[PDB]
Amino acid sequence: WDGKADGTGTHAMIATQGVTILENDLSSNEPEVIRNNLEILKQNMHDLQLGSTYPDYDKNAYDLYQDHFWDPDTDNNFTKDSKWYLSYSIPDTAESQIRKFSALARYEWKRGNYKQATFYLGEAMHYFGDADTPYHAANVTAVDSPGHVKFETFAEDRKDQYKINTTGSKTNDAFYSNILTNEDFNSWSKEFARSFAKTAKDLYYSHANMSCSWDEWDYAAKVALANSQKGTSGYIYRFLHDVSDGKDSSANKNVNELVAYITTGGEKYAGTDDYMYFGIKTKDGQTQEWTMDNPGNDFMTGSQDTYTFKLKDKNLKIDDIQNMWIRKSKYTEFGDDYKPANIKVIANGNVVLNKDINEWISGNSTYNIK
Ligand SMILES: [Zn+2]
Ligand SMILES: [Zn+2]
Ligand SMILES: [Zn+2]
Repeated sequence: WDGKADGTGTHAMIATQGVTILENDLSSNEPEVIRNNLEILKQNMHDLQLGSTYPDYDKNAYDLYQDHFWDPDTDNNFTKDSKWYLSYSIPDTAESQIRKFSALARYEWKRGNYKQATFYLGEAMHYFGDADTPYHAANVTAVDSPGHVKFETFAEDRKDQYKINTTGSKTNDAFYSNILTNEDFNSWSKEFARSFAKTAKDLYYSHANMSCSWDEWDYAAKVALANSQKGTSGYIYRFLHDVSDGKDSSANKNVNELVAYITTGGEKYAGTDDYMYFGIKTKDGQTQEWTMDNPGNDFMTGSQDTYTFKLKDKNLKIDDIQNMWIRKSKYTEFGDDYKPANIKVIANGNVVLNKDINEWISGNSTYNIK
């Protein structure tokens, strides 16, 4: 969907309607705590709005916005994971970004940083909105068809007519109560986003493409935007319960992958063009290392990049991972010095590590973070 850096546009409409919708739909018997947190969320509406549009303006490592797309039919066609996932980081999709920003929002909320947490939740909603945009779910880019920018411009100009203020259900109903059933956020999120994205993808094929009529476009925009609103409300509801209901999710959960959110310093030569690796060592002495590399330019000055690592061993628990590190490798005589500001590691929905660094890394060097 379209959005603007000042926090206005289709994306902000969706996020804003999301809190209005959740408020109308909240059942009268819902615990007081759920309403208190909703209220703090409303106080921070401006950040939710800024977050909901920001990813389209982030100077990142994605030259063609690949992470704003997601095909809901791939992420489980039951084709085995490529062997390269074991030595190289894997790129993000709109679905993986929802999990990433959600984990960052829950973490900041618990630490009491409401503005930053709300901003993060907004970015999570931005990616859900993308997962619910017909052209994004069908992977039809601006290069494949002029229908992409046209449909989005068309939806942007009529955004006010596409607003809704209820999902048609109250929190006591199935739509919302089914959101609390699965204790595991990541798996609930993936299938929740998937049903909405599959619906959006079908709308590309049935009503939104360049071979359809203006009335078909009207129906596609209406359903896709209403769906984007309903799903956003669903996420906010899940969020409020997660940050309110204090349950520790079990440290006995298998760790299939780790995600690192790395912030490079803003000093002049903080960025580097050398090879950068992320690695781990278990209690059992086994180690695994991956090259960090996204489609665009990684580790530039002041950037914030994400890297996903698939573990070779799928029966490990977070506690089995004894050490974690990043490592720089040069090809020239002295190489390119790197100064990371902060690194966060996420596992199964929780940020298990948050380390400020602000120290230079030189030559071929290994810097331990855990
Ligand atoms: Zn968008
Ligand atoms: Zn688009
Ligand atoms: Zn986007």
